[PDB]
Formats: sequence, C-alpha cells, structure tokens
Amino acid sequence: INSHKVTLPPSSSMAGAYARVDNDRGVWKSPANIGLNYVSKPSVTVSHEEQESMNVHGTGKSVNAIRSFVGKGTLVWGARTLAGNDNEWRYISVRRFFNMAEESIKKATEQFVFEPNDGNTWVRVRAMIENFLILQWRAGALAGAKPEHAFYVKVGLGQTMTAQDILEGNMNVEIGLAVVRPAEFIILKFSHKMQ
Amino acid sequence: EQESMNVHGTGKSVNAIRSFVGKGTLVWGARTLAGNDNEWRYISVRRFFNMAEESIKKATEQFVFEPNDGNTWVRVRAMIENFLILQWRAGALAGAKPEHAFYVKVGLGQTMTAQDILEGNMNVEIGLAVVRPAEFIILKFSHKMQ
Amino acid sequence: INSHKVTLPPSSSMAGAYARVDNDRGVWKSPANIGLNYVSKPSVTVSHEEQESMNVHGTGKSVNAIRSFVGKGTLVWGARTLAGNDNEWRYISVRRFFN
Amino acid sequence: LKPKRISSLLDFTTYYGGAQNEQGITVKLTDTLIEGAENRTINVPEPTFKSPYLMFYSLQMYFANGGGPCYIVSTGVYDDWSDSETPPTINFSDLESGLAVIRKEDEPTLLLFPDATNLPTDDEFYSLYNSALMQCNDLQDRFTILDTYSDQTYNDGVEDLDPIPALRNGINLTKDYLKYGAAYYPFVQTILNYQYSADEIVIQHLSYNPNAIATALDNLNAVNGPTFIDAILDDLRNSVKVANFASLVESVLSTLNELIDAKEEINKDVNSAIASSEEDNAIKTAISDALDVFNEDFEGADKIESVAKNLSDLLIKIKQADTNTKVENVLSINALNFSAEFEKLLTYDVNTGLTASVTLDLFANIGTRLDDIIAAVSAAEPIDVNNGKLNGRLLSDIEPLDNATYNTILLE
Amino acid sequence: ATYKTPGVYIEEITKFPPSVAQVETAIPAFIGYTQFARTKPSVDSDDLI
Repeated sequence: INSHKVTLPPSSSMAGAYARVDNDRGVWKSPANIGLNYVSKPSVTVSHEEQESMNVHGTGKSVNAIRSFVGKGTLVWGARTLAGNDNEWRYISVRRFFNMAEESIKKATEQFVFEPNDGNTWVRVRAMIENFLILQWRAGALAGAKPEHAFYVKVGLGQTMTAQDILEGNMNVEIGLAVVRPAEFIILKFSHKMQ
Repeated sequence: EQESMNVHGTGKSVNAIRSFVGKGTLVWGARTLAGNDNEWRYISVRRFFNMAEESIKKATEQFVFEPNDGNTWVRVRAMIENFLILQWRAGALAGAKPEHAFYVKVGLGQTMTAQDILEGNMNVEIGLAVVRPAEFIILKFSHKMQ
Repeated sequence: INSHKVTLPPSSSMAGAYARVDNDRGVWKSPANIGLNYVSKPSVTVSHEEQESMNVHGTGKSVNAIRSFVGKGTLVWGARTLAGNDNEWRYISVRRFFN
Repeated sequence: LKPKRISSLLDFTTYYGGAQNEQGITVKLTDTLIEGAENRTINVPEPTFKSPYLMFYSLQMYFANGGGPCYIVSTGVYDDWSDSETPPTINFSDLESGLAVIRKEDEPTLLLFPDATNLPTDDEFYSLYNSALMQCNDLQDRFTILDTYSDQTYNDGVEDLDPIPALRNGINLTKDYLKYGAAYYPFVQTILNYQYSADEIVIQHLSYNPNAIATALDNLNAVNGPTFIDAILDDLRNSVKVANFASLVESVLSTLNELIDAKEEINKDVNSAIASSEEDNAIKTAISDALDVFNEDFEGADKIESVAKNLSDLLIKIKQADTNTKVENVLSINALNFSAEFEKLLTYDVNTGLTASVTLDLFANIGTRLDDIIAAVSAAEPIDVNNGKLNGRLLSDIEPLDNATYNTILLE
Repeated sequence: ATYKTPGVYIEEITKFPPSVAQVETAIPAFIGYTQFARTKPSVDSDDLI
C-alpha cells in the first residue's frame, strides 16, 4: 500500500523556496538555479529544445520549467513573469523588490499628511527616503559605483509642484531606481591571437 | 608522392605512415582535413581548444541566475585568468610574459551595453596564443670572412 | 535486389540544407557552395557552358543547378529566386530575411 | 544498444566475447617419390574469403599501443556463414543507429567505426563519415578519425578509382565541418593470428599408397563385434528410496552414452570413405544412402539423443525436490515427463520379469544397418587410386593418430 | 546567434586569413604513337588508346 506516492502541482513547493531564498540572499535575487526538497522527479520530461517556446514567445506569456540535469538533480530553471517581453517587468525579483520598497515608503509617509507644505517639510521628506535607499545600494540591490548613479529623489516648488498645486493641497515626490537584473544567458567568445 | 598528400589545392590533407632506415615504421603527418586554414590546420591546436572550452563551460553554470553587476564580473574574470596561467606555465601557450599569451574581457562598456543588461546577457571575450609545431626545418649555410 | 537505388526530386534535401545553414550562419547567408548528404551523383551532367542560360535569362526566371566538381563532390551552385533580374528581390537570402 | 564503459581487454571478453572463427581455410597433403626418396608437401594458401568483423582485433591494437578506458556500443551480433565462400554482410542502418545513441553520452571524445571498410558500396562509407562530422559540429566537443575505403585501386561497378582522390570526392562539406576530422593512409600488417576452430578443418590427402578404404574398413569391422556393440544392447534389455532410485537411472544413462559415443566414431569412418571415392558416383550414392538409414533412430526416427539429455536434468530435479514435498517426487515420476521418457525404448516390457511384448523397440536395428554399410563400402576399395590415410578427416581428430603431422599443420 | 533557453553558450570568431597553396610548374604531356598501350601488360588489349 505504501509503495504508491502522491503527485502534486508545484505551486506550494515554490512558495517555500521563495521564503528560503529571501532569507538567505534577499528579495532581489532570482528564485532559479535552485533545488526542491521531498521531490523524486518531475512528472513530464522537458528537453532543451522544447523549453525555448516556453521561455520566449510572441505573446510574451512565459512559463517556467522544472527540469532534471545529470549530476545535479531536479532544479527550477526559469524566473520570468507573464509579462515576459517587458523591459521593466519581465523578472520576478524586480517586481517583488518594487512591491517591498513602495509599501515601506508609503507607511512611513502617513505621519506627514496634514503637515505644513513648505520648504521645511520638503527637506526632511527627501532625507528620509534618501537614507532608506542608501542602505539598499550598500546591500547590493541597486547597481552603481556611486549613490547618484543608483537613484534620485526630487520634491519641491519649481521642481515637482506649481503654486496652484499648493493651494489645492498637493505634494508631489518623484523617485527613480536602477535595480539589478539577473544574468540569464552567458556567451563565451573564443578567438586566436597572434604570437 | 607524400607531397600531394600533405599539401593540396583542396586543402584536404592525408597523413602518411612510412618506413625509414634505422628508425622503423613511423607516423609522419599531423594535419586535419582543413589543411590550408591558418587557425585550424593542426590536430593538436584543435584538440586543445576542445579541452579548454569544455572545462570553462562546466565551471560557468554556477553563475547563470547570479546578479549581473560589477561584483560578479570581477570574480568571473579571475576564475578564467587563474586557469589560463597554469596552461602558460605548462608550455601550451607561447609568451615571455602572461599578457603576451592571453587576454580576458568582461564588463559594461567593454563587452556589453545597458540594453544588454535588461535582456539578461553577459558577454565574455577570450583570446589565445597556442603553440604550433615545427614541421619544416631549413638550415642555411654561408661563408664568412676571416 | 538491393543494388537498385531510388532517384528523387531535390526539393526535400534542399529544405534540410535551409535549416542547417540558418542554424550555423543565420538566415542572411545564401544557401549555396554547400554539400548534400546521402547523394551519390546528380542524374544529369550540367557543364559550365549550359548553366549560363540557367542563371541569367531574358525572362528573369532563373534555375539553380546541382553540379559536380573534381576534388569537391556534389554541390549546390546557385542562389537565385524566380525574379532573377530584380535589384531588390533576386537573392533567396534577402527575401527570407525580410520575411 | 546501450553504451558501456570498460577498462581492459579482459573486461571486453567477459561481456562481449571474442572474434568469429574463420570458415575459409583449406589444407592439402601430397606424398611423392623422387628417385626412391620420399617427399611430403603441405600447402595452406591464404584465404580469399574472410570474416567481415574486425572489432576484437582493433581492440587488441588499441591496448597494445597505450590505450586506457573506452566506451563500447554494440550494434548487433554475428551472423552465420551460408557456406564456405559466402561470408555475412554489414548493414548501413545498424551503424547509423549506433551513432544516434552515442549523441546522448557526455564523456567520449573520439568516434570510430571498426567494421566500416567492409560496407557494400563506397557511397555508404562516405555518407556514414559525413554524419559523424555533423555530430562533431553540433556537440562541438569531439573529434573523428577516418580511413580510406581501400588501400589499393578498387572497382566501383562502372570505373576503377584510386583511394586518395575518391576520399576527397566523398567528403563534401565546408571547413566548419572538416576541422573536426583527420585521415590516415595506408593499411598496417600486424603480428596477430586469425581465430579458428580445429573441429571445422577438413584434410584432403593424396598419397601413392592408397589405404583410405582399408583403414575405414578396419575400424568398422572392429566395432561390429560381440564384445563391442552387442554388449551395449543386452544390458539395456523417503530419502532412502530416492537415493536408491537414482543409482538405477545412472546405470541406464551410462549405457546410453557409450552407444552415442559409438555413433560418433562410425560417422568419421564413413565420411572419409565418401570423400575418397569421387570416382564412380553410383558407389558414393550407395555409401551415402546406407549412412542416413543407420542415422534414423539416433536423430530422425526416434529421440535417442534427446532422451539422454532430459533424463539428466530430470535426475538433478529429483535430488533437490526432497527438501519439501513428496508429491513433487510423485508428480514427476508418474504423471509428468519421467514415466513417459522410459517408454520410447521399451513400451510394455513390464509384462514379465524379462522384456517381452515388444511393441516399440529403438534398438536391434543397429547390426542390420551396420553390415549393410560394410558391404557398401566394400565396393569402394577397387575404385580409389589416389587417396591416403587422413583424407576427409577433421584436424582435431588426427592428433591421437599422427601427432607430428598435426603439429606441422598448425605452424603453416 | 539567438538564445531562448537559459545557460552557457560557446561561440568561435574567425580572424586569421587562410593561406595559398602553390601549384607545380613543369609537368609536360607527350602526344603520339606507341607500341601497345595496355593497362595490364600480360592481357593483350589496347584499352589505353
């Protein structure tokens, strides 16, 4: 009786691997080239040639493949979302880092809602957001040799706002980010050089 | 009759097994079937490229979904450079110093654009100077003044 | 019984060679000056002098020739379409790259 | 069609065996008188029909020149020769099927086909090596070693071709494929001997003193005696019960084996007299007809050589069956095969103390068929004028007869 | 040149030119009458005409 095993869809094992990688390496690391525990094999064999229309397609709807490799076992091999031809949103780790950073900044900003909308507030709002993004650059989530290559923050009258905006009660903050991408294809180019 | 075997207008060379007085039966020829190619005419050059490319390719699969930034490019360059320094010291690469024997280039503004990073591409360029055999030895004799 | 062989029209061997060259060198490379596998000889001999009205003609309808050369074997020697006097569309590789 | 990694020549013969025995060897003997002095001539020509299989020989050359571990991909087993001048053939579809399974292996770096020069046409030979270079281009980690189709000028069916320019025509790819292969010329002569069996070599002996029929008569007259063959025939006509019953079967089985051994030595005598009397073909037909009628009860008519094999395996089965069940010792000896096998020599001999009511009898036709042969080969002795003692004999059977002649044939 | 499945790939780039192979300069041809012109000297047939 105990020789028969259960076959499951893979979505709950993927959720455990999302939490394992985020604790080990951070949320900006792609959850691919990793192994799955309690798994003997995939149910279907997927070769090299039939994963090509899974990863890259004309609709842009990418499907990530679970595969086996000799000497390595069963691995997750694919880290794309269903907007797989988008230059901003094709990687899972980029989208989930934007989900973290936007919610953390939004919760810290509700202490400023009915504050005076003047130059004293705009200096402290800019420095709160800049101190947070400097820690993300030092941990490796933002690419750059220096901090002004990695991000920018702008807020103020004559920069993001008009005088008509002040009378209506609006304050505009603009934030731009440079998030690290994975290395999906590695191309080695060999050539002869003269003696 | 070995002259049209070794060198031919098609470039298709055939290696000859011959006998010599005092020496016995020997293999006398070391060419491939692309015998007029300046890159690929010798058997030992082609088989050294087959070894070196496969060893580097297997060592590179630990980097596939890694961050494609400056921290990765420093460690990828040093892994390939340490391997080729051992090949130069064993005599497979010709040169008086290591920068005469090979080069390795990888990085943004060297092998890659910013559009390449968004697509997920990392480019590594490797150039080699492999030792060739001495197939013809020509002795030139002359008189000098007393 | 096994000494008799099959003769075929050449269109299915050409399709295999189209896929071999596109994988090796790309779709912008002409599929000529290349060899065919499983082929002993062409069925008819075509010389240098009678390929001239095959390649260039007043109608513009060009026919590509399969020929033999000493030291080289049987090759495909011709890479034109049937609009062979057109300055935009006379080559196979130009048309298939636009597609 | 499974690739396997071996390490030495002893590993190969464990899983795959050795070479095929050659079928094209002939031995000739001639006795002559030169002004009163004897002269003996032994002639063994080199065979014109050889076996097409070369794999075991090539692995001997590989390990002798410094090879290490390698992979073996079988494509099938050996086929039999139809006769002494038709060796088997090599199929193109088997060798290309072996190339498809080696594409899935990671570790080999070199591709070889040791049987490929014995392919039927040269176009199949070049097309096989064009497929290996396309695999070396795709996997980009291997290399191919080539030969020519022949070492001399060969016939194509329409023309005669030289080996070097024919290889340059057959390989018709560009440089991106030609850089993965290398070719060598000419062939090499080795120190190895051919594999053969001494049970299949037949001697033809021409002598000035013909005693082929007389020596065949002396053996067959001696076996036709009361102590020799008549003594075989009159003999035939709980845990303590099984052990006593096995002693009774072992005495009957020992009697059958010396009758089968007597059948073997009779056939070697008549075959040497059939081959010696090539003159007067009507006499050869009578000697051949007398031999198959004697061989009826042994093979064709009754199962005499077949019951001696099944009784031996039934004897082993009853000694192991005593561990658990007495019904096992009852199901065999009464219901199943053991009660049925005894009936073919004597069907109802149990009617009295002596063997009577002889409904079925596979014996007592021996001496009737034997003395027919003695008279039939008696007509062959005045018609044979040239054949000596060892004409028509196997090479293994002359080693007790003439040991010095047997050792001389082995050197040639 | 196009990659869709993830992994490592190997490319070779051609830089060196090929070399020219020199032809023979003095091989003559003699055209005229002979005594027999046979491929096999024992068998009497002029198949080399």
